[PDB]
Amino acid sequence: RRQRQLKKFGKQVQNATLQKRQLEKRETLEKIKSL
Amino acid sequence: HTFVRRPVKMERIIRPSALRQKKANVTHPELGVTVFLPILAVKKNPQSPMYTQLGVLTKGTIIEVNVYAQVTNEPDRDGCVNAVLL
Amino acid sequence: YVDRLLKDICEYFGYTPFLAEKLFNLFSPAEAMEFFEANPITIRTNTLKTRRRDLAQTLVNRGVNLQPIGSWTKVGLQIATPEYLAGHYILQAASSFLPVIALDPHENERILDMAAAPGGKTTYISAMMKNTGCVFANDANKSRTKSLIANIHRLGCTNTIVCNYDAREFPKVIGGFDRILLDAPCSGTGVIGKDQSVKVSRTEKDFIQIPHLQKQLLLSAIDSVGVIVYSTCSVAVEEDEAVIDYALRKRPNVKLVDTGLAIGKEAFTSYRGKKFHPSVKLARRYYPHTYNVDGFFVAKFQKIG
Amino acid sequence: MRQLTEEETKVVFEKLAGYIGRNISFLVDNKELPHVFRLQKDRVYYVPDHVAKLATSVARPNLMSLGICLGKFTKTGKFRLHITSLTVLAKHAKYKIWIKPNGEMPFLYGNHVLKAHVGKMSDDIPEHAGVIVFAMNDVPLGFGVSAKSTSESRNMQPTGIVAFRQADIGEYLR
RNA sequence: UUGACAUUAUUGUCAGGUGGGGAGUAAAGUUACCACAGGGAUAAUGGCUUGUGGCAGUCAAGCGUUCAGCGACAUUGCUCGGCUCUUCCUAUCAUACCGAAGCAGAAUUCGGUAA
Repeated sequence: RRQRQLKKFGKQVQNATLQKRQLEKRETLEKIKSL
Repeated sequence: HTFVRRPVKMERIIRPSALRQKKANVTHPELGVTVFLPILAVKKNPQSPMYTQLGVLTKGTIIEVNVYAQVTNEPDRDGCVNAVLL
Repeated sequence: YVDRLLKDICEYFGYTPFLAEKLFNLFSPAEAMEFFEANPITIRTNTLKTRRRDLAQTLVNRGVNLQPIGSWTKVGLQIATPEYLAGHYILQAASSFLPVIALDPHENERILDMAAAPGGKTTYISAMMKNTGCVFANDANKSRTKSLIANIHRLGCTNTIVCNYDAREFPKVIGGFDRILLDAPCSGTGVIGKDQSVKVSRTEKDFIQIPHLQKQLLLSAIDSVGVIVYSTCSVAVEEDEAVIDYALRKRPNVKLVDTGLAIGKEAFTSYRGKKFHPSVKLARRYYPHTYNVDGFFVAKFQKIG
Repeated sequence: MRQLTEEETKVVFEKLAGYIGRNISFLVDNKELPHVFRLQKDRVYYVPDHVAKLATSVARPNLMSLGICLGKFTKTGKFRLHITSLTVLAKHAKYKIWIKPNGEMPFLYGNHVLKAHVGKMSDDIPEHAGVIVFAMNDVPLGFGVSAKSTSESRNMQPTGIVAFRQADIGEYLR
């Protein structure tokens, strides 16, 4: 009841993680540039 | 390009010493003078916490210099570390 | 007067005149310049595991040149290897030996410490104690506590206790009736030739607060006790020969005792019709240029009451 | 922070049972200077009884170390031994090993012990029994699980591994 | 367990620190080193390629709602080698010609045609 869902969402999980990391990087860069 | 038995918990990610530079080019935005000074420590390397732990010098990294400054250039593509005092 | 000589020191060395003025009280005309001339590498042998004589030849196997340090003790040698990690010796400045020389330990007794963050003094005391009795260690810097425990484990004292709390609260914790150690609380520090930050980063607020804090540290130390030994890595009068005056005035139970050996200088005589000096002339001082050891002060007292 | 439970001492001695046989009983029966075991948030130390008695005056959050640190209990309930314990293990080392003076640096770097170093390691050492290393100085360098018996290690290619390194004095280089 | 108090040495009281041991109103998360195993999809000229850098500032063809931003060229601060016969390219060492250079002659340097 878990491995099938993990396999199905593996691509979605990777995309979400990459998007979150990129958003964090952009937020940090903007905060640095905000000064 | 990065900054440096000291390693403890790192796996086979050996970094050649050629990629290690002790000095960076520091410029003051409010002053028309620039000084070449040693790199003290990396504060926050973006794009990864592991990059901060390993001391990488990617663009945008915040560092400290022996008088905080942020690197603005890409050292991996030119071999120099240009930083602007914050 | 001819202030050009004073200007030369501030010009060449970039020293702030505010701090420089403290080193011109009826001294030699170039005393400040002489002070900056020095502004050595000494290693203390670990007698617990290996004698200095054995280390006087084992290190030579790699071509390392060593010489005895001054005349205080032969335990140290003056100029990453497995010997370093073996605990056979610890890198320690010759100045750091004087607090332990004055603080002569006795076997089976307990030693109380306040700010031995580097851990060299505690390890030397334990070596003199031959791992007997108990040695306390304290430091406000939580991060530096790893240096103390790591050094103790490497040198194998086996009788050291490390705690993190304000030294002023120490008397109410245990208050053991034994000798206590205080070292290097000064703001107007000594070895500045190594601590480059002191050239400019100094203010009157530091001399107002920090000396008035180490002043209470001495009072807390005697309360925690019973030989009392005070020391500071600075030559300024604001760090020694004046702080202990408050402790002597506020507490009669403590009496001044011989600080240490013949090495070192003493207080000055007087200034004509303008200023004088206290009765703390027994205090011993050192300079980074007159002697190999950096600027340092040592004092010893006994609690009669 | 409390005195070690009798059950915990069983596991503590079991871990010590590897590098030290039943002689470990000679580590507390001396009685010349009594010693007790104390723990501080899963970290255990070997401390004299008299010095440990007065240590209770300090609150647990402020005490960082006491006596000589031996090991620490893992979150899963197992026990691991730190390099700091190497100081005491030298007194009762049942099995010992050594490494070449020109090949000790890799050992200090965490590398395993190779057969390239040959000699007269203590006989009767089991295949996986723990061992302790010395240089020219009888100075402990570390401890780890063995990989081959005395006979197997001697009659082996120099490139073969003879002991698995798990702790060494190099931890103090940081 | 530290300090004070009183008794032919010594035993009790007080004060203070500590106190998942006991009395009454311990474990779960965290971790981008997470390491060992489980599993998801990659990774095997779009005319590519070359001689003049990086970060910082003025100088500014013109665009920024009028032009809220950007921005060429010089300028400034430190800074697996090594064998063999043949064919072919020019980004040519020599032979041929020409121009420039304090080219007195000699010799020399660069550039252009030139395989």
